[PDB]
Amino acid sequence: LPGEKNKDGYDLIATVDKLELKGTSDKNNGSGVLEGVKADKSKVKLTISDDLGQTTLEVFKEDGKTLVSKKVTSKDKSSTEEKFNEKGEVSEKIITRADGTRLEYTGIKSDGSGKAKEVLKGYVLEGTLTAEKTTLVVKEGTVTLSKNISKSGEVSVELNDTDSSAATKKTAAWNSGTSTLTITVNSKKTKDLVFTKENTITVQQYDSNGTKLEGSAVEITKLDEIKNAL
Amino acid sequence: LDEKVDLPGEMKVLSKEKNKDGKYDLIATVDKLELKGTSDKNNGSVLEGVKADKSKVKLTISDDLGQTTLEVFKEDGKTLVSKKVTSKDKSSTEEKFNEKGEVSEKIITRADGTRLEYTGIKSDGSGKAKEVLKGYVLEGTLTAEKTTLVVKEGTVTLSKNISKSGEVSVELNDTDSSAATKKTAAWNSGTSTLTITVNSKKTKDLVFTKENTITVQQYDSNGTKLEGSAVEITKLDEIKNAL
Amino acid sequence: IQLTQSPSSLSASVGDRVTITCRASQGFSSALAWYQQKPGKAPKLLIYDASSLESGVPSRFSGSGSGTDFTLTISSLQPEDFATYYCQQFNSYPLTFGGGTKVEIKRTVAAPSVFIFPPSDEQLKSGTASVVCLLNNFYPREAKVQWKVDNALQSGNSQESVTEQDSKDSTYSLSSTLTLSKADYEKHKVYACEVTHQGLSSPVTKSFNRG
Amino acid sequence: AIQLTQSPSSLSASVGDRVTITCRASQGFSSALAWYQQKPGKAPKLLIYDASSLESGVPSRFSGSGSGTDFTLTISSLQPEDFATYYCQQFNSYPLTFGGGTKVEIKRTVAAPSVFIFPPSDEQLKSGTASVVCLLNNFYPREAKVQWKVDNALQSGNSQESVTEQDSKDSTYSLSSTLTLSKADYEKHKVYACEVTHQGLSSPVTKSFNRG
Amino acid sequence: EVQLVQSGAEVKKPGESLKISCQSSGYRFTIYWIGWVRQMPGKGLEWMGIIWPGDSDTRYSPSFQGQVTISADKSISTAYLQWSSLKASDTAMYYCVRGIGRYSNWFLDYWGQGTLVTVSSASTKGPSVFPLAPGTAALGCLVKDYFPEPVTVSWNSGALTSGVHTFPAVLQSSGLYSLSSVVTVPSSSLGTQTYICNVNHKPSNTKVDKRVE
Amino acid sequence: EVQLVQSGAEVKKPGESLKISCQSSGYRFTIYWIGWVRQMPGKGLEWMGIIWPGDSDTRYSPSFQGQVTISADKSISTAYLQWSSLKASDTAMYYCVRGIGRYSNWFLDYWGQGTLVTVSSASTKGPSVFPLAPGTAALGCLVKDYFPEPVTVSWNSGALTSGVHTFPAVLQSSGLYSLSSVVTVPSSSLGTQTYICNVNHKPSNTKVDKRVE
Ligand SMILES: [Cl-]
Repeated sequence: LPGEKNKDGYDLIATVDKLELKGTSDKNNGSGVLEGVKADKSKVKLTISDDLGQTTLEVFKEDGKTLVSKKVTSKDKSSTEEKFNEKGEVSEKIITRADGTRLEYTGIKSDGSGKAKEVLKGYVLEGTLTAEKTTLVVKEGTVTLSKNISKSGEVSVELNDTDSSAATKKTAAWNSGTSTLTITVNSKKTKDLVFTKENTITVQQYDSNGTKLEGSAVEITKLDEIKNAL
Repeated sequence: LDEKVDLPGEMKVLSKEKNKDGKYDLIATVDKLELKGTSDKNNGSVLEGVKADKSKVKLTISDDLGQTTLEVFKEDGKTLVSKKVTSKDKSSTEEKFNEKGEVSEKIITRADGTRLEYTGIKSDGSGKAKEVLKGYVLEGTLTAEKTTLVVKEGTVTLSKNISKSGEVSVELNDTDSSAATKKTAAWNSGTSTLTITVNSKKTKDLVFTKENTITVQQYDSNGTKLEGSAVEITKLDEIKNAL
Repeated sequence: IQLTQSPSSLSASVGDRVTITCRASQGFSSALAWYQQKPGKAPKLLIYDASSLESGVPSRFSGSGSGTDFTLTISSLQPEDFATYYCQQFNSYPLTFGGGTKVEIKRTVAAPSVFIFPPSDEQLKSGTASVVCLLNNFYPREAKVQWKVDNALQSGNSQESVTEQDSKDSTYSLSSTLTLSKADYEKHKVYACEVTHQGLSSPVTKSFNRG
Repeated sequence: AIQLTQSPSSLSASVGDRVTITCRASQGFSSALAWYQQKPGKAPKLLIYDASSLESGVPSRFSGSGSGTDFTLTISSLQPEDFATYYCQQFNSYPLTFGGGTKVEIKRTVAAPSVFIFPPSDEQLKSGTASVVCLLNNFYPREAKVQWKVDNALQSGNSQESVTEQDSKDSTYSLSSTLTLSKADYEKHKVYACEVTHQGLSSPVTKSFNRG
Repeated sequence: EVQLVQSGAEVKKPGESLKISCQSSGYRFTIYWIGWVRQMPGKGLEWMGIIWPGDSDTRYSPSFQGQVTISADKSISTAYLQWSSLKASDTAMYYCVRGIGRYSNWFLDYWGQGTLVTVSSASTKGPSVFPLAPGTAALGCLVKDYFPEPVTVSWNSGALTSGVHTFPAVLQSSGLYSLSSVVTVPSSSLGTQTYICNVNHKPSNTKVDKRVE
Repeated sequence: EVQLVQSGAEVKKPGESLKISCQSSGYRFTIYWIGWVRQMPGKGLEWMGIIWPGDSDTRYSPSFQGQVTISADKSISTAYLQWSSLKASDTAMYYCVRGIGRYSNWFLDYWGQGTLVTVSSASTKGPSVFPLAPGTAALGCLVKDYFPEPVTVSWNSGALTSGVHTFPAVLQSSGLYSLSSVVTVPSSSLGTQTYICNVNHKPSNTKVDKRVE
């Protein structure tokens, strides 16, 4: 199961975190709730879905109405753990995807603002979160790369350079279809920065005259490779 | 031009042979100001015209000769001063407008003469409303929701609520304490009569007629049945005497 | 989010298994609650998160649903479960409630007890009379009451009020108040109350005499 | 609130015609409507107020009428200057609401375009880039083909086009095609040509010049 | 042991401000949301707003923003529902509710007993209690000619529970409410047991106690 | 006579405040209404609010209430539209308008030339102007590599009117807008008349002037 008849009928029991949790179900596959009391007097409730593809572990506040930490794990290793404040709103939200790329939200304020970060393979980005979208900012000097992730899932990337020399000032355009960020300097294309669907970024340079590309795509591994491109 | 039909608002309009290059022409005198215009049909249906004070006058006559719309403008042709909308049943409705475009006065003259005078309308919709009946004048205030007319007699305060939909609702409130001398009242929308009850006994019926009058009718000494006839009230001190 | 709650009226016998439906204008998962407003009292929370029973309510209450349709269920209906049941959404700001669902308890036919009360002498010192006829603990709600004063029928001068279902025996009770002035009371002698109901083989009459 | 639906959306007519735009209202009122005109590039101008009253400063060939649910703006003798988008607006129930618009188009006779070509400026050459611009001037109708032959070799994609709206006087269109390639690719080649095809052309004419 | 005690019923007139309170107890007052829920007569349950004591985090519903004011004094464990210039359209029942927090929203696990706010420009009349005087027997109290709602009738100061039936009040032609409370007791007691009915018309500040035969 | 001059176009970023003004001349400023009308690109006209100096009776649209502030400073005949924090959704055109009031409402008789607010976190770059050198001849000015819109173009300080064609800006592949302005003049003037194009990119406050062959 994901996330590592009788008597009056089925009966099922689960031991999690060195604390035995037992419940009763109807079907003969394992779909049912698992109530369980803690030693610290908290309440732990574990749920197994009908198609056995999504667990829902929740922690409750002794009276079992207020929450502590709901962790919703799925069949493709995708876990979405959340922690809750003293008044019911989400304090932290960690979205571990299928590939292991976590997406951390920390210290969320009451107006929908927090300290976000996307954890990729090899590097750890940073940013913030407003109600509209998540914004991931990678700066180097005067160029500030901005990765806008909406709350609906759309990925858009804007670039801003505060340069003044039109020979060295750097612009960038976006094609949501190609998912490529085309950078331009002095009316001459310099490189592409593709954000692959599998939570990775690829750099590929154009030739010195901006006609077509050169070499192959480079899977970024360190954070300084992004800044190197800026 | 122009000499070789009656109109509402005690106004008169006049050309049989079609004007050149267009549609019927007509002239009308209003308040010693000659207004001329051109319409399409030959019935007498707009009349523009300038004022000596450089204001602009526009008279709009309906297509079935049953309603006029006299408007007055602030010399730009677009800012309102006074719009009087008279009808065929003497049912005129004059309005005056403040310097910002809202309505300051609204005198609703009915077909029977009973006016409804609104004065000093503030921006939020509050005003000093009063109803001029046949012989007496009620007063009150105006809210955005409805027009409320009040008649007080000591502790008893009689409220006449005129909903903006036009419905007339009537309520009585008494600040008296002793149930022997305390006056409660009920209201029937159907009969349009207000039945007053004192000491668990009906005292009189107050009919708010459809032709804008108020007729009182007294109950017997046992509150069982109505007595006499309905006496139409003609002075304000007669409504108070009932309360 | 509009919340259509159906059915509106509902009758069932003790031991049955009834199911209320709450249909939301938008879809979500496990963000609805159920309440039980018994007559005269305030709403009581039954189900939270659409599947979690709150400790303090009996085990027979259950609820489930996902997407756009939700369901509350009672495993064995009891006469105390007579109430109105609401569904509330806490998915999108602001909170909303369903139109409500009355739940009626079907019962065997109960014959009413008919009591007649003469007007008090203290009220006669106020110049009016009030005669009350009491129908107590019957089923179903339908019942006819006729007011005969000195064998003379009366219409228009009466008012009837009935209770809700009793939380124990699921019966109703009715009060037909006859209001007439003191003058007409002092004249006639006999005041009667004729009662017709399903549980009566023949109309049961109850009377008294002026004085 | 009160929705306001205009109809038609687009509209063609010739000079001297008589066009009518309608404003269909979600609710019913009388004489509480306005009519605006937004010519391309400019702001809306007040045409008619109170659904029938023309404002001085606009020609007498504009008129408006209607009551209840359907109102109508009417032009007496259409002129090319009247090319614009027309909106209606109610002021009975607040908030105010406008219509989605109604574009008005002038049908002209067919006109073949005058074609020009331009070399990149020498000041642009000090920037490592060169722009070749082809011009189609005062033509009708709008459909036209522009092909870039660079030293007799075709080129795809590396050009951008922009068409004007109808000129307020003669109701023609104009188009511009801009050939953008770096200075390296520009110094290599000799000739730059622009091939044009239009309904007013008996045969495609070509304009060219030579490097230097 | 979680209780919510609300203010008594209120009569007002269009134009008056009004404050109603609710006194929480049994739990830590400064950790759970408290809000107000409206129930228009005939209509369903409408939500007004909510507040979190104590930092006075107040959140309102768009259908009520700017029309009402919700506060809470954590020093006395008391929330307030506050108006100004009441309308007759505000006549409903108001429940103080304890809220449990979900994602930016709540469900309501505890409810107050309700506060009925009647707003009319009508005379406030006090009831008139007359007795209904008589192997079982029935007796009761006729509560006549009062306004407005509500009214409470108990029997022998809340000692008589079984067999008590208080009918819903019916509005007469005079514009005043009237109801009847009725108890059924054995006839072997009538001569050896007195029955007192207790009427509380908090709107008109009327308290009466009657007897029977 | 009656004129309504607006603030120049602007560039902001999501989260920045913004205050744009409209300066009134030609009428008695304090006896006519003044408001703000939005026009989303692609979409049509949306009303925001209106104010009457010097009562300062500000009246908004429900779709904009609390999201915007409208003010007037009657000592300078100037009205203002003001945000607290801008979202990218507010990228539109904004007209200040004078309005004649009908019963509780208005129709707008005069319109300002509009203020193009552009809210994006992108690079703000001024234009680069290059000539387009030639019985009739055509010439122009290429306005390349600028952001954001709009750019005004005129010819010979505004003395050259007939034959002018300014094309709608086509956005390039480098994210910077580019357009061309073209004028038609006779050939016998080419060697006997200079032609100047005047470029005003107000967002970056850039002013260029070019020449011909
Ligand atoms: Cl001036």
